[PDB]
Amino acid sequence: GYVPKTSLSSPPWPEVVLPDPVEETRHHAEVVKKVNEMIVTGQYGRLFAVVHFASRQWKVTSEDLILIGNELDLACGERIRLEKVLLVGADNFTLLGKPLLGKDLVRVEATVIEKTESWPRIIMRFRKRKNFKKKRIVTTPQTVLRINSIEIAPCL
Amino acid sequence: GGQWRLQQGLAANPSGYGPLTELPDWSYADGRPAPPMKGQLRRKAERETFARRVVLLSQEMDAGLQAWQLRQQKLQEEQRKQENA
Amino acid sequence: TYSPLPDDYNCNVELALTSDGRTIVCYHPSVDIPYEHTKPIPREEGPMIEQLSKMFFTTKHRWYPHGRYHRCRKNLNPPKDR
Amino acid sequence: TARGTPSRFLASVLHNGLGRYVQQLQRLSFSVSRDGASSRGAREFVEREVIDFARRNPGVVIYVNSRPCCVPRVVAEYLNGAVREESIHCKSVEEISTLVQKLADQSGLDVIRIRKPFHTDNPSIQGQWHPFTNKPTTFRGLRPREVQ
Amino acid sequence: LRNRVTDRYFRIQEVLKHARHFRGRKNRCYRLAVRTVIRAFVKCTKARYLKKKNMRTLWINRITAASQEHGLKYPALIGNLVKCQVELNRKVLADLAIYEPKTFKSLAALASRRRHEGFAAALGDGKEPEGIFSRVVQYH
Amino acid sequence: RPRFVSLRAKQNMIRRLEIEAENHYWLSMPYMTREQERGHAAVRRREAFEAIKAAATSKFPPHRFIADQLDHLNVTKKWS
Amino acid sequence: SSFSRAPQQWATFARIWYLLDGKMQPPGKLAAMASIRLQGLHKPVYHALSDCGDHVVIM
Amino acid sequence: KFTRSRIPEKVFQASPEDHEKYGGDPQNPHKLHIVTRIKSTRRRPYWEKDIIKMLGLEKAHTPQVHKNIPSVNAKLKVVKHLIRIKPLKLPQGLPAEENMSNTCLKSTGELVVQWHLKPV
Repeated sequence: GYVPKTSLSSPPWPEVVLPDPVEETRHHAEVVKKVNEMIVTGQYGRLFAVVHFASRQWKVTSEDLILIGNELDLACGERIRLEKVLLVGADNFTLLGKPLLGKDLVRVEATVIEKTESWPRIIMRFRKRKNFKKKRIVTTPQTVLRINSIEIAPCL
Repeated sequence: GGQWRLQQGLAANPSGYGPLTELPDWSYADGRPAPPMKGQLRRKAERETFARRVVLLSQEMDAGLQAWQLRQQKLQEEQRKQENA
Repeated sequence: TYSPLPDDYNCNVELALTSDGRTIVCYHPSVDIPYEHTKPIPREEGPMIEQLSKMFFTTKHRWYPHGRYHRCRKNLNPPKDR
Repeated sequence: TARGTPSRFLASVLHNGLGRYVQQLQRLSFSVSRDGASSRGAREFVEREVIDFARRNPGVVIYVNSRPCCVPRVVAEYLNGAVREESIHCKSVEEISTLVQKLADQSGLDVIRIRKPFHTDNPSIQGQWHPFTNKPTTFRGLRPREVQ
Repeated sequence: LRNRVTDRYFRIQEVLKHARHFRGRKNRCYRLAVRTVIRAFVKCTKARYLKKKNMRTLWINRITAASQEHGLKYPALIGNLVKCQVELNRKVLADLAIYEPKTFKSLAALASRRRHEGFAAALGDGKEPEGIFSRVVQYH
Repeated sequence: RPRFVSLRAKQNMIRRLEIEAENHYWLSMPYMTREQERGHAAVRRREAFEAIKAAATSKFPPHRFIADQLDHLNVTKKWS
Repeated sequence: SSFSRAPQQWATFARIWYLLDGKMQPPGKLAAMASIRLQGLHKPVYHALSDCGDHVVIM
Repeated sequence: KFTRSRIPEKVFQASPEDHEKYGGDPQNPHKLHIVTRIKSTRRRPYWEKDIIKMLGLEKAHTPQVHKNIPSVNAKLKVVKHLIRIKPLKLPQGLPAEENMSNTCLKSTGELVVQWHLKPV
């Protein structure tokens, strides 16, 4: 089934040979051990985290502020743990969940810094030549959270 | 990636059923679980009603088949019993 | 020897799965610029608008003034973030 | 509309949540009337709920002034100097309670459009992107088409 | 004139206050202001859809730029991240691209790794074991 | 002006046709026969209609309370 | 990272100079590349109002 | 004129090839349909609109469980071009009263009676 080397004889993309599974698994173990040792020795500075809260994903870091568009049924100044942390990343390494990281790995903590109402939003409907005109004002409840700390544990 | 998610057996929409949307969003720093989310409660109620309807329909169809079988048995046994003379 | 991406720029990326296979670890130390890849430090209205346009590679239109209406509509104390 | 209204950025007063949470509301002032249907709800609130609220929020000084007035009011003064005046005219006890609790939980910042739902003082941990990130370097830093 | 309206000043001001930042007589004359203020409010109401639409378009453009910086294409990146079960949304992906270039490069490497793992599976379909990053975590 | 069918439109139509073919297949195999199903839901249907009839016939003005009438006197409640 | 505010902003929003060689190249593909670079759609910090375009020199 | 369409019965007579393709055995037929409205009833005849309302498929992409019996099948035949029908699969049998509150309908069409929301 040999084909002389022409423009269309071979695919236009480079041939990629993936590493053999056994050696690659050993390499993964080595890399995971290295990152775990970094976590053990605390060789990281700021930690950021993609956390799924409410219905959205927030890129978060310590001292950050987040504006949830609804009341959370929590007293102001109350401390909370954000549990759906999709990603935790540092200067030299990042950990990705599938799709969520375990509780033992990451601990994102926040505090209900404020409870407020949004500025009046105007909902106007209008249709020409139909005497159809309506106006409504809505103030969506909101909660400001401050992210206090992001902790990781050597549980890889 | 709706098609791939369907192939793997997950919801086509990641916002659908699964750990990402079913699990509680948060809990108290102490460790106490948070009160169930309104969406989670609504979803649980809807799923319970769906399961109850599934059970009701299955039971009704099974009872109908059993009743039909009993009717056939009664008709045949009666027509046989008529042979008495 | 297989590399997911060229390792020359912006960091050396190393992907891995934990033993359980439920989380992905990425080790991406930044790559420093080699010393050999560096060089030693060396040691009227019309004409004005044409000069400015040539200097900043823009058009003449943005160098003409604006009316009092816009100059006063402009917010002089805009909100500042971070 | 946003374009016909001031806006600000999501922010706290003094990094209110970092070290400890400090209730931003500091003063409540209920102007109420002995007589007048308008302030019936305010009178019932003062009778039943104001003491409980005061003890629940020890950091807020609550003044209750009974003077003849047609529209009873509550003036909330926050630590950052903000003053928000809300009429409790013809509001029921539960309505007044919810309004007062909202004032207590709210910060002094103006209730205007907030540009972003978030605020980071350190948006980047690995270094903000710039055109030369992801660009490989060359030997002796030679620009393209450079003879030497 | 038994009953005569006395609030007309405030009734007019309720609209003129919103009209104050318009051009021409639309900001002064009520007859003209009311028509334009109604249009302004209708546009504000309808703009909440376009804001969301453009944010996703902006996020998609930024992600396309970031992925092209690594030789990937946006469809490949998104599809392969989904296949790897990384449920990061476009907003977060654009934020990472702008502010976490190393993390974004790691994610692009994962996507390309999956995209090549995908292709090896297609070539030698069947006997070949599932790729290391192609293995799917099952929830029950 | 003439309009023309693109490969994307053809693929969309083919996808819909495949879904409908699967629908045909799954409808081709009933569980019960018509004689078997006859009357198997009569009791439940009758109970549902009885509930509907009861709801329709239970329509009547609501009660009126001396407490509701007299509470209006509170509009002039004052402090002595 | 660790830059001062003004240098960081200047670096992020600086405009780079790119070189395209048009020899035997289709003008359409050259124009696609040049238009992406000119608009700045090749930058993750892109925005229509940020004036983030770059310089393209086609020879 | 445009009128109701009478589908010939041979359309709903599966063949062995169809059985192999779709993975359903003519013997031991499934009991329950899962029907989802994947098409709008707008621009469709009022009788199709009415059948959709009867089957309770007003909301699109919202599965509804129905009996796999001749009358329901006749209605589903009337509105077949607007819906997706899949057999309801019960790997752990129909839910018991104990686990009635922990059920979940997978995209595969399976009603699982446990929903632990944890990795396997």
